[PDB]
This record gives sequence, C-alpha cells and structure tokens, in this order.
Amino acid sequence: VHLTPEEKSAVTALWGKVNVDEVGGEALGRLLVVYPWTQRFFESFGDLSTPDAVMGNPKVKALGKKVLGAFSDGLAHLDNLKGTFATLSELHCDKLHVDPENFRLLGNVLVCVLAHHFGKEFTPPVQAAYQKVVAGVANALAHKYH
Amino acid sequence: VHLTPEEKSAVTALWGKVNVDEVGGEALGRLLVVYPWTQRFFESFGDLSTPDAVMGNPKVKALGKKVLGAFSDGLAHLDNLKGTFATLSELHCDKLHVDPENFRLLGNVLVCVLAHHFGKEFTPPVQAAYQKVVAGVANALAHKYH
Amino acid sequence: VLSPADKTNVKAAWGKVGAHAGEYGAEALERMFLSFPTTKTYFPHFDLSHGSAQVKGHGKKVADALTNAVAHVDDMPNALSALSDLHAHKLRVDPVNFKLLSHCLLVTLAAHLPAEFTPAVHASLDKFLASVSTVLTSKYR
Amino acid sequence: VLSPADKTNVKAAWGKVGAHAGEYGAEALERMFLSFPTTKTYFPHFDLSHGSAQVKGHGKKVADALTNAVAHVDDMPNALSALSDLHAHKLRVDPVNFKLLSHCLLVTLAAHLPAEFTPAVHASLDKFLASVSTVLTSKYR
Ligand code: HEM
Ligand code: HEM
Ligand code: HEM
Ligand code: HEM
Repeated sequence: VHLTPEEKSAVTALWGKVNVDEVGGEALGRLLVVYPWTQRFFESFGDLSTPDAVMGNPKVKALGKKVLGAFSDGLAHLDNLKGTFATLSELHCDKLHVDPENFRLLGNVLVCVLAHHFGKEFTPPVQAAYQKVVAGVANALAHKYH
Repeated sequence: VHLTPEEKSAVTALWGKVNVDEVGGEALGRLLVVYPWTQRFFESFGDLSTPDAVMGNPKVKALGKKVLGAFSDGLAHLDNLKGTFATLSELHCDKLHVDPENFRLLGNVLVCVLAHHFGKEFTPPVQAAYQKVVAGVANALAHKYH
Repeated sequence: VLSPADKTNVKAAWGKVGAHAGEYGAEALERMFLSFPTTKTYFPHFDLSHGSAQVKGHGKKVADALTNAVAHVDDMPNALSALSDLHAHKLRVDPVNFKLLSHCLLVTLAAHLPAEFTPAVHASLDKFLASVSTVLTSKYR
Repeated sequence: VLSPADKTNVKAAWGKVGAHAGEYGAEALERMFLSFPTTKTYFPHFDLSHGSAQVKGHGKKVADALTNAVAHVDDMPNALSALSDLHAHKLRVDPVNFKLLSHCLLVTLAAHLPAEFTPAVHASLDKFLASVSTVLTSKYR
C-alpha cells in the first residue's frame, strides 16, 4: 500500500518545511488535551491541568521533539518500519502497555497539526500520503502486540 | 506473542471437539445478528430479516463452514498466518473493502460461540490462548491494508 | 438505543445469574487480565492470580454496578454518574478497555448460561454493555 | 458529555465557516475518499473525482446536518433521528467509518481556520463529531 513517487515527493517537500523543535510537542500536547486518558502515562511531567499548561509544558515539548524524530526516521525507512520501530515497540508495548489504538490517534493528531500549520498546502492528496505514513508507523510500533 | 506449548495443547484439544459443519455458520450468523451492518456484504444471501432467518439460512451456514476451515488452516500454520491468509486478504481487503475491525469482531464472536458450546471447559487460560489465535488471524487477514 | 426487547432480554439473562453475580464478575475480570495483559496495569495494588480475594471482591463491585445498570436501564447515565467520573477523572481508563471487559463479560455469560445466550439475547447483551461502556467513558474532559 | 465550553467552542468555530460550509463538507468527503479508499464503496452512483458536482452537492447536505447538530446540540438524538435511521437501516454504514469522516472534517477545519483551531477548540470539535457519530450509529438493530 506504500507511497507512489508522487506521494513521496508531496510528503518530503512538506516535511522539509516542518519546524522540528515545535511540531512534535504540538502533536503530543494536543493528544493529551484531546484524549485526556493519555495523561495517565505522564504523571511525572508535572502541570497538565489546562490546555495552556499542557502545550507550554517543557517536558511535553521535549518528548514531542523525540516523537517527531521517530516519524522523521520512519519517513527515511518506509520500507523497513518494523526494524526502525523495534526498540520503540518493545518500549511502548512490553514496558509501557500503551494500547496501540493510541498510536493511531497520535498519528491522526499529527495530521491535524500539519493541516493547521500548512493550511491549503495540505491538500487531500497530500493528507492521503501522510495517512499511509502514520498508519505505517502505528502498525510498526504495535508490532510487539502482533 | 504466539502460543506456549500449554496453550497449543489447550487449543487443539478443544478444537478437535468442534463440529465443523455448524460452528462456522453459528459464528457468521451471530456476526450478522449482533453487528447488523455486516449484512451489507450479503445482499444475495436472501432472508436475513430475523435472528432465526439468519441462523437457519443455508448460504450463511455454507459460508460459515468455509470460514471455520480458514481458522482450522490458521491453527495449522500459526507460524505463517500471513502466507496462509494472503489470498483471503486480497479478497476481503482489495476486492470486498471489509473494514478490518470486522475481522476482530468475527474472531470475538467465534470465541463467544466456543464459550457457549464448551461452557466451563472454555476456561480463562483456554480463552487467552484462543484470543491470541483470533488476533493473529485478524492481523494476517488485514495484511493487504498494511 | 435499547429496544424494549433488548431490555427484556438483558433483564432475563441477568435474572438467571442469581447468587452467582459476584462470581461471574470476578471471572470476567480474570478472563480480561489473562487475554488482554495491557489491562493488568490498572491494578498494581491487586494480585491478579487465580483465586485472588481482591479480584473476587472486585468482581462483586463490578456486578453490583451492572445490576444497577439493569435496574435503571432507562436512566443509565444518571445511575452510573459517580462511576463515570471515577473511571474517566481518577482512573483515566482507556476507552478501548471497556470493549475488552465487555467482551469478557459476554464470554462469561455464554460459558454459564447456555440456554439464555441465544443470538438475539447475545445481541441485546452486547448493546447493553456498549451502552454501559458509553456512559463510563462519557466524562473525559 | 458536551460541556458549556464545548458548546461555545463548537458554535464559534462553526460560525466562522460561514458561506463556506457546503464547500468544506465536500472537501472533507474528498479527503475521506482519498485517504480511506474503503469508504468509496458506499457511493457507486457517485463519481468521486475532484470537482465532482455530486460530491459538491453531497458536501452541502453533510454540512446542513452538522449545522442542524450545532443548532440543536442539547437535543441531537432527536434532531438527527431521521439521519440515524437512514445510515443504520438503509445504508448500513460501518460505525468505524464515522471516525474516518470525523477525522477528515477536523483536518478540513484545521486547514481553513488557523485562528480558531486551538487545542481546546480542537478537543471540543472532536467531542462534538463523536457525539454526532454516536447518534448516527445508535440505530442498528
Ligand atoms: C506514533 C506514535 C508514537 C511514537 C512515534 C512515539 C515515540 C516515542 C519516542 C521517540 C520516545 C522517546 C524514547 C526515548 O527516550 O528513547 C517515547 C517515549 C515515551 N512514550 Fe511515545 N510514541 C508514540 C506514542 C505514544 C503514546 C500514544 C503514548 C501514551 C499514551 C506514549 C507514551 C510514552 C511515554 C510514557 C514515554 C517515556 C518513556 C520513558 O522515558 O521511560 N507514546 N515515545
Ligand atoms: C476472521 C475473519 C474472516 C475469515 C477467516 C473469513 C474467511 C472467508 C472465507 C474462507 C471465504 C470463502 C472464500 C471462497 O469462496 O474461496 C470468505 C468469503 C467471503 N467473506 Fe469472509 N472471512 C472473514 C471475515 C469477513 C467479514 C467480517 C465479512 C463481512 C463483514 C466477510 C465477507 C465475506 C464475503 C462477502 C465473502 C464472499 C466472497 C465471494 O464469494 O465473492 N468476511 N471469507
Ligand atoms: C462495564 C465496565 C465496568 C464497570 C461496570 C466497572 C465498575 C467498577 C466499580 C463498581 C468500581 C469500584 C468503584 C468504587 O468502589 O467506588 C470500579 C473500580 C475500578 N475499575 Fe472499573 N468498571 C468497568 C470497567 C473497567 C475497565 C475496562 C477498567 C480497566 C481496564 C477498570 C478499572 C478499574 C480500576 C483500576 C478500579 C479501582 C479498583 C481499586 O482501586 O480498588 N474498570 N469499577
Ligand atoms: C458526521 C457524519 C455524517 C453526516 C453528518 C452525514 C450526513 C448525511 C446526509 C445529510 C445525507 C443525505 C440524507 C438525505 O438526503 O436524506 C447522507 C447520505 C449518505 N451518507 Fe452520510 N453522513 C455522515 C457519515 C457518513 C459516512 C461515514 C458514510 C460512509 C462511509 C456515509 C455514507 C452515506 C451514503 C452512502 C449516503 C447516500 C448518498 C446518496 O445516495 O445520495 N455517511 N449522509
């Protein structure tokens, strides 16, 4: 199901314009705000009591940056997402017990964040390509459950 | 995540006692009754207007038998469910466009049917083993989406 | 939406559980912990092995909540309001997990009530447990 | 459960869509068909390519339904009752698909309303579309 050359182009062009210090934290922050049960995994992160607290929380932004880097990784290895995500899969599945449905949600949140930030540049074909990516990443990250 | 020897034993002992002419149709019938949108894929099957109509519908029982045979197949190749289910995956995904969430539901329906039919013999460890199986089958059947 | 038939079916299926209610609740929990290991993490103060008095005690409380739902099936949001607050606000239970427990409750009923668990009654029970699950996940904020 | 803030947020976000409502509805459909090809099967009498007058016309009807939901946000089951019957009984739409369209509606709003789509407003909209989806899937039997 993976990307056509045209989709790869669309995806890399847009991703090149992404601020890697902000977008990851924006996505993680929104996950915590929009799907509040996810906060259960972040009891050590301090103040998450309001949308503003969550988005400006430095631990959230820091972790977000790491998440975005994994997506970047993923983008660079679309043909071996399983190997790329093995250690992360062990972590999130074997150690953390995160339900894999949450991997789908985070990926979709990231898609919403890209739409918010690129607006009309984030066309329906461009989103279609990105959905393949986030689906791929989610599936790979869930591998330890399969 | 696959089966321990103890789980394989539990699973094969029980499966040996399954009536292969009835259990498949019972599961498919119940899917159609419990999750009625699934009926959309069976417009040619005739009368599905009541629970009794569905369960005694000969096309449902016939197809059910084929479904059970695929599970049986699966049981015989737990180490290569992907290859075993390739042609079925092409069918259900590329041709039929069945949402893969429905593969999980059918597997769980089959688990409920086994519990109904074996009662106390269908212990929690025995169900645990079977959930691994139906999860495996569902994931393999969905491969064309991944 | 629960039909009159659904309400009748659920009332009748549950009525047959009788004094076994607590036991079946514990059984469903055990089936969930074994089949779906991710759910175990919610109970670190519980020993989750077979015959656990904690799981037993907890099964009774789960059953009591369901019984409360059956008895007030037309007013379930109100009836389980405290519980919905608890599960969303304090416990922060992942909504996916309600589907897992609901499945295991169905499996437990099936294994104990062969006469009652017809396809129609199976469907009513599923809708019932989904409505309960809906209420219990309605309080995220 | 939709909070007063949610209702306010959704009313405000939607209010900014103005004359673009039909267009955004069509856009969301297009995003859904492209990103999630399984959903295309529900529209064999539709040509689903870009600029399709059918998708356009249909986007207007979808938007009208959402607007009806916003205007009657405290009475949504009643307000969308006809539509729930249609989607469950005639159309037999898989409930998973409501999540897909809801996502694409969120993406469409995000792409068009940069000022409005804050994290808080994002959460309100998600809950809103989930409540709509709940009503529209409440009529399986
Ligand atoms: C596409 C989905 C996801 C990706 C790509 C991802 C990626 C990552 C990465 C790169 C780290 C850093 C690991 C390190 O420090 O080496 C991490 C840590 C972590 N993740 Fe995620 N994550 C995802 C989804 C989730 C979700 C949905 C949750 C919770 C609901 C979650 C919970 C955590 C937690 C609690 C940590 C801290 C681990 C630790 O330092 O002990 N992740 N993740
Ligand atoms: C574990 C899940 C499933 C398994 C193992 C399975 C297995 C099978 C098998 C063995 C056949 C016979 C193919 C043949 O004639 O060679 C079949 C056909 C079919 N299945 Fe399934 N199935 C599953 C789930 C589903 C679901 C959930 C649906 C619909 C909601 C579905 C819809 C159909 C339809 C419409 C056919 C007829 C195909 C045709 O003859 O053109 N299947 N399936
Ligand atoms: C139909 C579904 C459910 C019902 C009816 C139910 C009912 C209950 C009840 C009655 C209590 C005790 C509340 C009290 O004593 O005040 C409770 C507590 C609890 N529930 Fe649930 N529950 C359900 C689903 C779940 C699920 C799916 C999970 C996690 C996977 C879960 C995790 C917990 C936890 C961790 C507690 C705290 C137990 C303790 O600390 O002693 N519940 N639930
Ligand atoms: C928020 C979610 C949705 C809303 C508000 C909505 C609204 C509507 C409306 C207003 C109509 C026209 C009814 C009429 O003209 O009487 C309609 C028809 C239809 N809907 Fe939806 N819908 C939603 C979700 C979906 C989804 C997820 C699917 C499938 C994936 C779907 C498939 C259809 C189909 C196939 C028709 C018939 C169109 C035709 O034959 O002209 N709907 N919907």
